[PDB]
Amino acid sequence: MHKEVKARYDEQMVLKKAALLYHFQPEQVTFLADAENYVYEYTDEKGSSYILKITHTIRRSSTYILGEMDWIRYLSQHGISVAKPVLSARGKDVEAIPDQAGGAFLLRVYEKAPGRKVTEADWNGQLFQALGAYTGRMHQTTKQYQVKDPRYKRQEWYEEEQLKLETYIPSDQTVVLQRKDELMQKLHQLRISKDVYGLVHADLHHGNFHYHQGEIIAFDFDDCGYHWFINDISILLYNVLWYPVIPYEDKAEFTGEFMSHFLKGYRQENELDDAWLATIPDFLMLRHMLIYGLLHQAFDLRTLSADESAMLARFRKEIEDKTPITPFDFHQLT
Ligand SMILES: Nc1ncnc2c1ncn2[C@@H]1O[C@H](COP(=O)(O)OP(=O)(O)NP(=O)(O)O)[C@@H](O)[C@H]1O
Ligand SMILES: CC(C)C[C@H](NC(=O)[C@@H](O)[C@@H](O)[C@@H](N)CC(N)=O)[C@@H]1Cc2cccc(O)c2C(=O)O1
Ligand SMILES: [Ca+2]
Ligand SMILES: [Ca+2]
Repeated sequence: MHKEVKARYDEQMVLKKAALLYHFQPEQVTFLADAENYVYEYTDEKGSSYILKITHTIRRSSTYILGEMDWIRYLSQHGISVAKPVLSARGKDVEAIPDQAGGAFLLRVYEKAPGRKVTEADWNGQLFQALGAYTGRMHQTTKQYQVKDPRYKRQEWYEEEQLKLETYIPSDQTVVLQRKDELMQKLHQLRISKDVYGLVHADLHHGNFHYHQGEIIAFDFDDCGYHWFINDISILLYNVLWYPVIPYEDKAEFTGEFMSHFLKGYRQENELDDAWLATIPDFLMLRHMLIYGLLHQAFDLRTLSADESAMLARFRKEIEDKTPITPFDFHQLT
């Protein structure tokens, strides 16, 4: 996490309190991750599995998180399989533990999604179609969602802190910053309506869902916010192109294969006008820019490996040159 949060975190005290709030024994806790949030797995008395995610008010308010929890509950009540929030013993979706410094650690729990992450055996057109139908149902459902408290309102796409590349990258990279500013201006020219824009997951990839008996169960809604539906799609495409489970021989051909199957599924559940498909390259480029910033947080600029330096140089050059993320001509899908 943030170093201040790490400095304030008394892990034993927090897990002791969490054990009381969520009715589990300390001995049944497994540490999973600490890079972004603190994430743990546990089992309760009856043997069911749960995921405990801990953040802090320095990163996000309780009410912002409650907006995610409210939306996930709405999706679940409309027949979408998601890792559902679990109320604490006090009937709360988010539990705050004061840190004695004016802030609070924010605890929340979800059901552990059944199954596990996709494997080589799963990486095929059937998966891609299932992802399309899952995403399509999410988009069709979200159209009717209304925020119940103004404090719970999730961000608009352009409010994303990680798009503020000037915060993350060297200030002499004026061309990269020009490219980002210009692309943002172009995306702001797109029309917004209920049928094309809404609250979406915004971090879809195969690290953020399980596959169980041929069905998708998503989790990690922590970046959910208001986007064009085609950006939710584009983010998933970016991610399958970046870390494919099986290497592809030809990036353009794979893009076409993924998209053909995905869209076949998507059409089962939602109606998206073909004109949006042409915007995918622009949204892929925006994601590429966001990742470039992230790599600067990820890497120590003062002790870079040769591979890290090469990756940063590649992203920079691609952004400056406007090299498309994929060579695929999206007009082929029409
Ligand atoms: N509801 C869930 N069901 C099953 N496994 C989960 C669930 N939530 C999280 N996990 C697992 O725990 C890991 C970390 O959780 P995640 O919510 O992705 O953490 P994060 O702190 O947001 N880090 P990041 O992966 O950078 O988004 C995931 O990659 C899964 O392996
Ligand atoms: C450390 C980070 C660069 C890792 C990256 N994650 C992302 O690119 C996104 O989660 C972020 O870009 C996103 N959280 C940014 C945001 N603020 O919405 C990667 C993306 C990814 C793609 C395909 C499969 C995966 O398992 C993953 C994965 O787990 O994470
Ligand atoms: Ca994740
Ligand atoms: Ca996350």
